[PDB]
Amino acid sequence: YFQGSWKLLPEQVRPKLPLLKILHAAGAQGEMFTVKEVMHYLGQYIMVKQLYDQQEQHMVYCGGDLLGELLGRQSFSVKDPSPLYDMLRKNLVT
Ligand SMILES: [Mg+2]
Ligand SMILES: [Mg+2]
Repeated sequence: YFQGSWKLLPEQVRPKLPLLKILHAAGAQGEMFTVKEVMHYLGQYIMVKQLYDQQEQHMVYCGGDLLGELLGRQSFSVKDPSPLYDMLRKNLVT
């Protein structure tokens, strides 16, 4: 089930503004986060916006959500998370 599998994902930083707005939408406050915190609020955002497939809860259908605009994706799988990590490398600054 979604948060269970989300928690299994592999990977202090100031998110760029498009990502920051997504994190604030998920209940995050301020601008300075650990990667652990960033991943946690991304999961919370995905859960409150119900972007995951009820049937296939590793699939996130993020298209025509600002998260899909940010990722440049219609979708990603938590089983093949490379596109999320591509966006995180572009959108977290030390
Ligand atoms: Mg702060
Ligand atoms: Mg979590």
